[PDB]
Amino acid sequence: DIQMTQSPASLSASVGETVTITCRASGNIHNYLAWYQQKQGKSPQLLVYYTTTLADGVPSRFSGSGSGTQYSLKINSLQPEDFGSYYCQHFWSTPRTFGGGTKLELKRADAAPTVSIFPPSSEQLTSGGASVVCFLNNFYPKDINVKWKIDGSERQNGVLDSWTDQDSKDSTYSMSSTLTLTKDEYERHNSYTCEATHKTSTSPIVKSFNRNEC
Amino acid sequence: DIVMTQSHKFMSTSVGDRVSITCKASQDVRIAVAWYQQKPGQSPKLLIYWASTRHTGVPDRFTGSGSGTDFTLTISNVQSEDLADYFCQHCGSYPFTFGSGTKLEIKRADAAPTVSIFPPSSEQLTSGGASVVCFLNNFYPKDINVKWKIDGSERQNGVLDSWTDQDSKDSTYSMSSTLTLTKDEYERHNSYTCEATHKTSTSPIVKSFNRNEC
Amino acid sequence: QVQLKESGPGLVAPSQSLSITCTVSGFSLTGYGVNWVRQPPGKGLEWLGMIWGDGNTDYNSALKSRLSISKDNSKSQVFLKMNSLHTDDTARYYCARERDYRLDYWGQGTTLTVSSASTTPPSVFPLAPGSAAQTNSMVTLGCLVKGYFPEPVTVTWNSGSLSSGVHTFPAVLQSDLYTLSSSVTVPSSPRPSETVTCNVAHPASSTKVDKKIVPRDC
Amino acid sequence: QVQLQQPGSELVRPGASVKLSCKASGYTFTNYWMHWVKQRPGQGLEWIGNIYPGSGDSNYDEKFKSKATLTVDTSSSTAYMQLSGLTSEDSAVYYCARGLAFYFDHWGQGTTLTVSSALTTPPSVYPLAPGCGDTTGSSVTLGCLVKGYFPEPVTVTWNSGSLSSSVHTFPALLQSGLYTMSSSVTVPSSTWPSETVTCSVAHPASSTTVDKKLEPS
Repeated sequence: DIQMTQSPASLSASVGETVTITCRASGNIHNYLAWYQQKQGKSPQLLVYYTTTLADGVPSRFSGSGSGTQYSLKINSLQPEDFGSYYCQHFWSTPRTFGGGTKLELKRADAAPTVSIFPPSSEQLTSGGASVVCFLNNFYPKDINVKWKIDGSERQNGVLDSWTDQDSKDSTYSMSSTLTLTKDEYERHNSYTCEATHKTSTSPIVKSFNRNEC
Repeated sequence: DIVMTQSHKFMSTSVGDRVSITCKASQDVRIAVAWYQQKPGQSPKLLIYWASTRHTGVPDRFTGSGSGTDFTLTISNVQSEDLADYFCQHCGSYPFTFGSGTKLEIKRADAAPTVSIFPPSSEQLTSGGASVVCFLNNFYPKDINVKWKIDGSERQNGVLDSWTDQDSKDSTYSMSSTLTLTKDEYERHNSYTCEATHKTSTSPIVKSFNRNEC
Repeated sequence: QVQLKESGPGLVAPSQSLSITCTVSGFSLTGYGVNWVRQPPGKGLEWLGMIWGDGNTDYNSALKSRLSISKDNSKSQVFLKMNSLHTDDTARYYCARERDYRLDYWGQGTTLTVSSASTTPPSVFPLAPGSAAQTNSMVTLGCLVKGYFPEPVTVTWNSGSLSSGVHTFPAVLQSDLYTLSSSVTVPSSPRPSETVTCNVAHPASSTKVDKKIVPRDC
Repeated sequence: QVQLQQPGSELVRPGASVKLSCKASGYTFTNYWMHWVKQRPGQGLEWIGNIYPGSGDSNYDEKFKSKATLTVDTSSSTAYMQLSGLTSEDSAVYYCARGLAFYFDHWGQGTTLTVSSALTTPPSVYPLAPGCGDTTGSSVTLGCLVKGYFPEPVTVTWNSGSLSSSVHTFPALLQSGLYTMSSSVTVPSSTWPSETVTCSVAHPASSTTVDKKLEPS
């Protein structure tokens, strides 16, 4: 089997930059190499084939080269659309092999989250559930901190966070935070708080709500 | 190395027939095979690639087939103008190897040669040589035999035979036989005969001259 | 026009067998090969095997013993059968058309979750603001899709007519149950005056929930 | 549109080098591999190597590793192959072809390279009229013996170009390190000798142009 080694595993680059992704084969693959771009849980898309040939409608800024066992893909003048993973694959013998992938993120100016705290809806209350949901949308960079404060007391349980891939348009990230309690545990308190700790500030972006108001 | 073998050097077909040139690869080469046409005194042209993908402008008389070790190029309704040489190419790995080539010979009715013997020119003799020429033109099939008898002596020495490629205009063959002697060799004789043997006659076609008849 | 569509069971218990069909359209399986590729969650692409135009098949060295590939040219089907599954076989499965040493058309893929856990429909709740909120130029609404299994779920706004400012967040797995949420941001001119609905579909359950984001009138 | 311009012939001496060229036109030179293929006199095809203009990656048949060197001139869209230490068995048609990495879809014309110690010599053309011992029918065959010339080629045209009336040119053959070739035109006896028949032989290599009007007896 010919093993493919892709490097680096990740890249961060600004619009206009040049990115070099490498792929090494453990045996000569005689120019039988393809490159794919993959956006968040969508089917991989063929970019380049037979080492150097661009697939129809792939822009000229993509450029593959190599021979033997050494191959490369360069993105000259990156565009926001270029985020995602890239994979190389040899087509020389069977088994075919994919390199491990490269996750490319576009850098952009820092931007602070816009937060929204949501009280549990009647429907859940009835079920005996109490999920407090907080959205921190459109922030860059990806690192953000969220403290959950129930009556000033910070919680470190029953909280679920989930991030978004980078946004195709403004290259931004978004996140959700869900604190789930049992209806009674919930009714047993009054100030519910979501406190965002993000690089763009020295003072937490706090959002709170009170159990008996609208 | 992969050896691409075209076992037949010639292929006889009639204008209007179907012809099929096979190419066999020394090992499984899946579909990495191409087919080129070389009309006499011109550069090869691409007909088929990836074993059966016809190229732009190749008339559909041409079709490619095969996966593995056995490839076939099939010309349907063989035109006269398909009279050319056909090579198979392997693309699986470097270096690319080619098949021996298969020349396509157009079938015609038999034709006996029109022979002509020519004495060494006055001008040539002045400068000491003696080339006696003999044209055996416009016959078919190409299997013809020639021998020079100088006063009963079959001289097969200093003889150059030069064969024409099948003509497009009438699918015949023509040839020249030259007996290059030095003026002294020539002067020491009178009977010069061009004896050609071809399936059209049981009789050797004999064209002769006698040094002194002038 | 060229289309590859895969179909499989979504959930299988470990130690069982899996059968996935790839139905192709717009091309004939005698001129192209179909490859099978799998993607474990958060991992890279892994080649499973292939079937060439001429019916010859090739398999991944490590799965050679559990895998079988075959097709039906007449029916436009390629089939993958994997025996003795493990949880590690959980991945999104794809079939892709190989046109002369390049995979040019890929299927959408089919998620396969290898587990003993069971199908549970999602519980959909609207995420509405509070009186405080209509003072800004835009409002963010949401949908909680709690306790469902297995993945995936499709969340849509106004039957797909609301695509701008929609953020759907990937599912998180708590205890054999998934929780997902999506937010949509709309101009305060529209909600509440105009209706905003969150359509949530869970295929594995024949669940098709629609929720109207109504103002918390309290 | 896609044009691959290669010079017609090259004459070099044993042990020397030559840098064959191929000027490309009608396509983005840097997006297609450039291949080099040899063809020995009435034989098979041999792939030497390929080069990707855009990056300079190249693949060679090891047989030619020390002999062929592929190079490119981005600025003029010209591909070059330099052959070193030519021996006689390096004489042939060298074609350039562009394509994808694996097959070639456009070929150049070819450069026929002669590797010889031979001296550029002009040809001696002798007319061949039916000799004494006559028996003229309705047709007559005339010829021109073209000999002792080097290097190849010669262009034999029959009478004012007009005479293509069954002309037959035979391939040239090396005899004693010099070429010899013949051409024959068959015409109606109602025209020669009553009208002139001249074969005109041209030898570019030495600028020589000869005219031979055919006379009876």
